[PDB]
Amino acid sequence: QDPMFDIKRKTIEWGGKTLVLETGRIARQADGAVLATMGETVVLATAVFAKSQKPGQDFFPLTVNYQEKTFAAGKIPGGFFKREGRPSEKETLVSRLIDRPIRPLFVKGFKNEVQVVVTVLQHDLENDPDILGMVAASAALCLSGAPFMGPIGAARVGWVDGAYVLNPTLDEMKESKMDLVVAGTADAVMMVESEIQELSEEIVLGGVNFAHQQMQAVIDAIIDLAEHAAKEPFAFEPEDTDAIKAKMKDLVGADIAAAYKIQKKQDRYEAVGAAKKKAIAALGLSDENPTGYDPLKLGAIFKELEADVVRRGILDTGLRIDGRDVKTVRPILGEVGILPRTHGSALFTRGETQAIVVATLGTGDDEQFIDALEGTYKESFLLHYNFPPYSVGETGRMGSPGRREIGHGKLAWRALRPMLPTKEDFPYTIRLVSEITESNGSSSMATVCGSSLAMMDAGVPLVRPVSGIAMGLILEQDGFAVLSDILGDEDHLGDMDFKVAGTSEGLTSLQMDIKIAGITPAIMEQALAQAKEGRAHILGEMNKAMDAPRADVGDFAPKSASDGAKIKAAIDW
Amino acid sequence: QDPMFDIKRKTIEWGGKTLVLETGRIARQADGAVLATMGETVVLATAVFAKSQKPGQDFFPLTVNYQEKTFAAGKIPGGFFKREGRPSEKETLVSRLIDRPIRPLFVKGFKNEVQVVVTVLQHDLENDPDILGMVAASAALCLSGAPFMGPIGAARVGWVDGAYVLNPTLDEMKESKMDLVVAGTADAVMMVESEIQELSEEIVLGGVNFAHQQMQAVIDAIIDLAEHAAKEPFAFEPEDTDAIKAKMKDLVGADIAAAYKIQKKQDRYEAVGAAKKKAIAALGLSDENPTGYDPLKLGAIFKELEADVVRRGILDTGLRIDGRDVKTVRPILGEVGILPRTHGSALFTRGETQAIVVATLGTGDDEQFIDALEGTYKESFLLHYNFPPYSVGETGRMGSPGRREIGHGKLAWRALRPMLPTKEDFPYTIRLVSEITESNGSSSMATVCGSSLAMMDAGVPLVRPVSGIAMGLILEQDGFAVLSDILGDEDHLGDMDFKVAGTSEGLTSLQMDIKIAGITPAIMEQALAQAKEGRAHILGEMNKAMDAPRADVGDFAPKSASDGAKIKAAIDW
Amino acid sequence: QDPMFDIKRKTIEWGGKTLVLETGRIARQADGAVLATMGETVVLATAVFAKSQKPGQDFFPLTVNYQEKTFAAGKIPGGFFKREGRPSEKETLVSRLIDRPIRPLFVKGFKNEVQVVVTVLQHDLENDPDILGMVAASAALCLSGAPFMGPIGAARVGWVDGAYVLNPTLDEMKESKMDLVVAGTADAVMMVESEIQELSEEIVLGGVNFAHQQMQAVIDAIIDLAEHAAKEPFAFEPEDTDAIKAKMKDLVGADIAAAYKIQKKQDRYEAVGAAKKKAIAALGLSDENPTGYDPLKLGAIFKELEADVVRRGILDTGLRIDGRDVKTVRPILGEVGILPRTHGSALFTRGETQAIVVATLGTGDDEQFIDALEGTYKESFLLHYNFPPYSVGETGRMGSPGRREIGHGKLAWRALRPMLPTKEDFPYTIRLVSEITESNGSSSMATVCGSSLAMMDAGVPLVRPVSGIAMGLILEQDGFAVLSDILGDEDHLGDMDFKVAGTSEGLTSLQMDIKIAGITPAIMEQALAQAKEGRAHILGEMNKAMDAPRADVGDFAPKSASDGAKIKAAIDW
Amino acid sequence: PRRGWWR
Amino acid sequence: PRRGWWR
Amino acid sequence: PRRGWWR
Repeated sequence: QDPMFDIKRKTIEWGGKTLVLETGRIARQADGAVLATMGETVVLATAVFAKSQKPGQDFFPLTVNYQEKTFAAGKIPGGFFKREGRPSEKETLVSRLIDRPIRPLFVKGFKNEVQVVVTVLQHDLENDPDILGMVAASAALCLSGAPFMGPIGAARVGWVDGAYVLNPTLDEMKESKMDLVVAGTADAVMMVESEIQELSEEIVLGGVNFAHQQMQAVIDAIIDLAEHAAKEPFAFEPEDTDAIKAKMKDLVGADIAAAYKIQKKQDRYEAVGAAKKKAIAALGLSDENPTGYDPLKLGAIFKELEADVVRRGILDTGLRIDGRDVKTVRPILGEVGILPRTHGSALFTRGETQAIVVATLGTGDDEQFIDALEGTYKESFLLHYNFPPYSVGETGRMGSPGRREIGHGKLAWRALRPMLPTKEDFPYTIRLVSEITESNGSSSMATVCGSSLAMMDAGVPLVRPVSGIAMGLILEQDGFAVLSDILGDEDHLGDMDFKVAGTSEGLTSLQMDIKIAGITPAIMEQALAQAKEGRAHILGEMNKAMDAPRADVGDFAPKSASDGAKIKAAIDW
Repeated sequence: QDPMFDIKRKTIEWGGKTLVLETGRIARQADGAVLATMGETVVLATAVFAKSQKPGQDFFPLTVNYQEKTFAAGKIPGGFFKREGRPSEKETLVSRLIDRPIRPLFVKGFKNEVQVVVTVLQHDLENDPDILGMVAASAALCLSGAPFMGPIGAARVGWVDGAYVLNPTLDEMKESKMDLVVAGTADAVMMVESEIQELSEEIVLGGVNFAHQQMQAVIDAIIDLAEHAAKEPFAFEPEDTDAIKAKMKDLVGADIAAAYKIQKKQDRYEAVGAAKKKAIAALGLSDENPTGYDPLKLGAIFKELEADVVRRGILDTGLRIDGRDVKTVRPILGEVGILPRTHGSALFTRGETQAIVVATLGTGDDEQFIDALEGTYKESFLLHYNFPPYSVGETGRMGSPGRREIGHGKLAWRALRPMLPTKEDFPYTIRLVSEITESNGSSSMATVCGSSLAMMDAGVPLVRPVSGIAMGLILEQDGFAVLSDILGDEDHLGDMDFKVAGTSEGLTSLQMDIKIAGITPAIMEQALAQAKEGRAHILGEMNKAMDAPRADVGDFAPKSASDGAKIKAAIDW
Repeated sequence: QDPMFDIKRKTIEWGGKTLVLETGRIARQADGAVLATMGETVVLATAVFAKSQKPGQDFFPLTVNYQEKTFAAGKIPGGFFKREGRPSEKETLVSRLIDRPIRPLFVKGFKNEVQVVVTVLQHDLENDPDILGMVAASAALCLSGAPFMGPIGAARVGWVDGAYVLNPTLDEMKESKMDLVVAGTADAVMMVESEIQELSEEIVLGGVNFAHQQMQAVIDAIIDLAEHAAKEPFAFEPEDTDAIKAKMKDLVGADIAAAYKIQKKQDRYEAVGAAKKKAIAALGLSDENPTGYDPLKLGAIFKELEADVVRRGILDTGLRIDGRDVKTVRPILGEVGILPRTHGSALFTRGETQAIVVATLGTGDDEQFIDALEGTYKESFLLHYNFPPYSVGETGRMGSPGRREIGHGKLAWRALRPMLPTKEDFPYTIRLVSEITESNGSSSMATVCGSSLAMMDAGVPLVRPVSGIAMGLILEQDGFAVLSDILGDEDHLGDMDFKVAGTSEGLTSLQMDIKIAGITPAIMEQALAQAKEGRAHILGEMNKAMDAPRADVGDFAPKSASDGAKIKAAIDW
Repeated sequence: PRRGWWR
Repeated sequence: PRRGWWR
Repeated sequence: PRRGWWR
């Protein structure tokens, strides 16, 4: 009389480390649950989905919670309450790392609540559980039966001694000049997040491709575990709306195409709405004339259509919504010393995206204690990124930064950090904060730009300025276009969003989010080549403003004291 | 021209302490308000209720807030903001202590917002205000005019020198071997919460019965105060739905009974839904055939019915929903060393309820500061209980533990604590955290079980293992059944839920929640006797796994250091 | 090819300080955005409004966020997270300072979301940014195009060396005996908030009038900036409901007037509801008889009507809702020593408003660290004000004090502080907390009253007792009435609410909120004269209870120790 | 006298 | 020139 | 055997 029907996939020596995936002992009431071990780090991941759709859904409600338990490392928490509480920085980033590549793999049209939680149970002080968490969540999701077209594999890739190293340990990362985390399906890399010591597009792309090859073993293992242990696939067919699309196309299609050829903002709109309200009338509206399709569901299908057209118009000619060529970058102006009393300050404007970035310098008191499982440590480069709603002409709730704001700060932090001077040459803590005052496509590269500028303006001896750009891709079966410095609404109109930042010597951070299969390494090679043109350009516009660090730090403030007179007093004392 | 028409019930020397109940001076705008004093501890309790029902209510919205003001003890708060903020542990437990026995006394069918707040104004450093808060809230509720079938009295009972002692003071509790808090009506004990040094069912039951006799004076005093000072009773008749119940009974009644005799999960359902959809059609559905009763209100009445039947089926034969006899405990398996690097770890499974429990050891830095009114003190046994929604196959919000999770941790804390070794024999702080990974009836006894195991697995020299069980009662006019190890949904199907935990020598914690009058001390005597059979059984299944503590603590970790080599280095140093 | 069309109004030497208002560089996507500088303090203010009304609005959703960035002063935050988080005390008060005078200037009937944020970017350690924030928000609002009948100017006024000083700097405020902040339109002072060393109504009123004259230059500058840079005015006409008002008036008008002449609570109601339900039937109800006006929109217009009538009834005769003359104060009773073990305690009742106030004494450990931009400092007078919902016979959420509760505590803090003894004569920290147990018009003057009493009861050598009163005004074209000690619902029935507090020698705090133009300095002179009668009266009723401080501090507690015996032990030691 | 729910 | 609500 | 969405 045996409880627990355990099924394991143990095999996988995975690059010289054992990866076990276990299921059927733990958390049997979840849709999928996997205890996953790699070396001696253990997480449990679980996946639960609602078996029906809340009325009037809209969008796909996925949520992901990665969470560390400090017992995983033999310690009690340091807080006054000695319990773990709100997510830390690492816990937020990680939840975002898992969410990013799962979200697009769920079948189009599926809109039931889905939650994934990943709990770190043991940490071996070598193998990071963040990669394991990713693999684990993937595993739990395939096993659950949810309409998830995975699995995803994931891997970290380092660059040590002139070679890729797979899943390097915490000690190995100390000697690595790249921190590349990738996630992908069998077909496609789906997500990249990195911090790099000025290494070339070819080498960074090499790393991506490497991760993609090396993650295949885990994908194979997950399918093996799925095949022995998965639940019944949840039935869910989406809607052959596919039909009346053809309909409304041939109709308002030629209309919409020349509608977009109109320039003059207003009017252009005008034409579009006409086209809608039209095919709306005698189409999908139903009543008065059946039938019909529920109108305003015919709207959804229309948007799809103008999108396909906008996408085609782009591929024939290289012309965009705002009139740029796929290579054109928006006008730029950067300006420093805008808040003269602040240690260093910059205003950076690219088109309609703008960031005020100010830099403050402090000492040992000002470093942030972060107590990680893996060890407790002090942090002296801080970057806080603030995205107020007035930046998009909207109202919303203030205080308490979200997943999105933590993650952007992070993506700028990774862009700038490889280039700070060393503690020995410049013993300060650096807090940058950045207020996005207008946003229309890449506020987070704006903050990278602003941040170079603010730091040089503060006299931080950065070894090289850094600039970043945000890029998109329209991919079709007959051609593709890479877009330079995308507008915010082009964002939801491409198959791939990435941002590249770096110095005049090579990259510093590459972030990618891919929505579909078919981006060849040939196509990424280009994409990164056009981005290189852009960031060089942008860096050039930035040098008009500062070029090199100031030699000294601001009047206010410190060293320590704000006076050289008080320092000499102390020294003599 | 006299403001304030004060009315007092002062009389009550209550076991050698004066209890005053005052009303009509303070908080005149509340429905009921009582300034209550016992010795020199003072709380104000108030009760407010909405005079109509929010549209589409559902359930009965009661909320209770007990709160301590630190001025009650002549101190300013220690926080950085020097104001009291979010509830403490003691404030949450207490709100839960008051809520538990009020909630069922409100007339069936009443669903207006009701709020009770209890604020500690002065603390005499002897009489606990938590018992006073209970009495006070009861008083304020009877005075308010809400459809509340109270009052409740409440009392703490200690066991010192081989005798019950009523409402022992803080110094008296130091020498007591039981901490029993009871609350009851004149007819019935309604709630018990306790921590006990391994004392027998007869003695613990003695204490309950004692509290019940001794709380009568307060109930009498509250009625005396009510009779002079209460407001007009709020009119509220419930629905003689009583009628069409008889109807649908005779109809789908025989149907539902043999429906439950079907086993095979599915089908069994099947039959039930048939029965519903049936009597639904020609009954309460109204339209097509009046009339009628609003259908889906006829659903409510049905559920009531299947419940009565499930309840009858149980009393005739001893057969349950899942096929067990009222005495049967679910299969069990406990396992230790599941996270080898963690100080001690256990997996405990009883049926579909499962807990991963891991134990960490730390030193003086790791004790929790709790600053209570009564005095500030350090706490070295910590137990944190986590009930994620995946455990019931659901999605919900994570972080921030609720009333329920604080209270369970508490109920396990009270079960385990009487059995820790002494500071002199084992100078460590012990944090247990427990993750409920599957839940279907008693996850909190699971954590007691898991916690014995994890602690022995960590080498904590517990003087004896402890196990717990959760029990229910079906009570009718012709017989009763006590249920052993109840399923989660049987939970809402009994008249009494209790959990008992202890050692092979006697109890350690008894918790009870009673929903109706008529549980005789004869009936509790049995109930506790069947539980004794269960916990002994469960303890037996647990010894298969560990039996006794390990002799030494885990490799990692401490003493202090994780190495004996570093300890000897320090010692020699 | 110039981005950014900047427009500046730089001119304004404003009382010997340069004020620049800049627009068109920053935050171009907001409706109005202004970078405003005064000396070297800089804030950015922005204003955004929704271009349509949420369905079923109700009320006017304005929100205001003032926020300080610590980089404005060259520092990193002190918190464990080193990011700014929840608003501080200063940030809440300031948001409330800006909100108070904007809220009424928005066109009656406009109910789209409007948000204003004000972010402090640089702080020169001299010019407060709170006044600048006000001016800035005003500026951003006029520029935005929202139906805002501003601008408002604002100013601080000090009293140094026997003269008004405009916008005194942080060092100047040290030597000032008044801290008066005013805000007004060109026509009207709209808001006053102050803390004063016992100075006369004539001098305080002088200061208001001064601020009003001196703020005109900023209003002129804002109009100048608006005229060059504003956006298209948002079209919004309100509803000539103006018409059927005349209708329903002549109808139920005489009815409503004699309805109010009925006394006996109940009945009085009764009559009113009759009158409503009446003119409702054959009026606005529409159906059965068109037409009509949407009924229950005819309700809104009715309320307006009974209000006009209540307002007229008051001006003819001096009779109110509850039967008082415009000069009458509600019966009062104050009582000390209510919590004998607490350091000092008072109960204060005026009519249906009641406050329990208890005072605790502590030492250096108990002062609150506040790290302001302008400098970090310790605070030893604390006053926490708690407005539980049971006080108005309601249920609501507890914990976490709101804008309203922070602001009241503040307004009592400012009333009491001018009168504390000096650190040299009495080295204690004083925390007062105040629990409003009944509220019906001025709970915050109640707490001022209670607080005198509690402090004298604790033996704090206050140099003079203080009392406060809350006042309203009904203003018409033919006459005005000032109301003494207003009832809570009269609150929404006047054109001006103010509270005055002080000693027998002069004022200590004056707070005003004006809803419309036409309050002449002649009319304020009276209003303050009637208030003087009231507070003197109230102080007289308070002396019946305590009169002078006790000579010694409570048994418990401190000095330090609670025993003189332990103090002498230490001293001898 | 006094008539309500506690009985 | 310039036409709105502040007048 | 085993039939679902990962294919």
